[PDB]
Amino acid sequence: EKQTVKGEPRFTLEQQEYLKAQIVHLPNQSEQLLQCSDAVLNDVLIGFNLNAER
Amino acid sequence: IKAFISSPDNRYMLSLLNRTLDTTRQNINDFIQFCCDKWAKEFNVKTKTFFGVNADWMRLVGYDEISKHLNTELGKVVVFSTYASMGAGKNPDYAVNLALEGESLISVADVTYSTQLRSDIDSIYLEKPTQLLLSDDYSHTANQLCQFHQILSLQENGELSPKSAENWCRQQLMGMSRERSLQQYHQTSDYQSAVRKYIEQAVGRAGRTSLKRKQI
DNA sequence: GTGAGGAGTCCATG
Repeated sequence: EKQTVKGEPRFTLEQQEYLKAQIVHLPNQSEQLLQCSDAVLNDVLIGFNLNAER
Repeated sequence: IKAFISSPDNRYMLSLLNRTLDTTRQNINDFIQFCCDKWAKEFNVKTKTFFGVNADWMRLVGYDEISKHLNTELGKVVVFSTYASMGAGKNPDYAVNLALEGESLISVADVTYSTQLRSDIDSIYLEKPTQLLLSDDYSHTANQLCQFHQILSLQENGELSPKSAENWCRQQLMGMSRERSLQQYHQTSDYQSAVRKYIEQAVGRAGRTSLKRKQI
């Protein structure tokens, strides 16, 4: 986010956004499920036709 | 503790130990508190002692209490903890208050430093560590595998003759206690290297600022 | 008595 060369910013905003979209983070299985919200799980369940199963 | 309290111009002391002094040892805690109160009365100082410094206490209350009490009211702080406790919590610093401090705040950096002013520990007590032989607490076979691996590694590197290694393995197979294992381990040259490494790691982790006192 | 002398943690599976 913050970096200067000769007192001048190095990257623009779009370049910063591209750079920040290349790093992932993998926690355990328990925390990943709790990070998801209701909408994401509902959309995934509807898309794959998993809502039928009781 | 008495030697530290005898020193006039000091504020901090963190005595590393190898046991946890909590309500399970409330008697010795009260004995230490009474001695500290008497020694403080002998001089003219006010000293506050912190007990039960553990990972659970750190995650429940927080380390910022010591910093808050350090830069708000004049006094001296003594903290008790173990080696393994200071393994997950880093940066044990605190904000400064030049009004309360004296004149022994000599800067160390040869160039100007930005941001706020912070200091670190100025007195540390070290103790000889205890059991340095690894063990497992998942099942009954894993611990035995670990012990056999350690014995075979020590034999392979060259710190144990075949006779000693074979006798140790035979004794461990037919039932043995921790004391015999540690006694067998203490007669090699890896123990000294392990103790030296632990002491070096402990002394290195203390000190991250440039506001050093006249005496440490 | 005879050796020595204890807290701390990551993740997967019904």
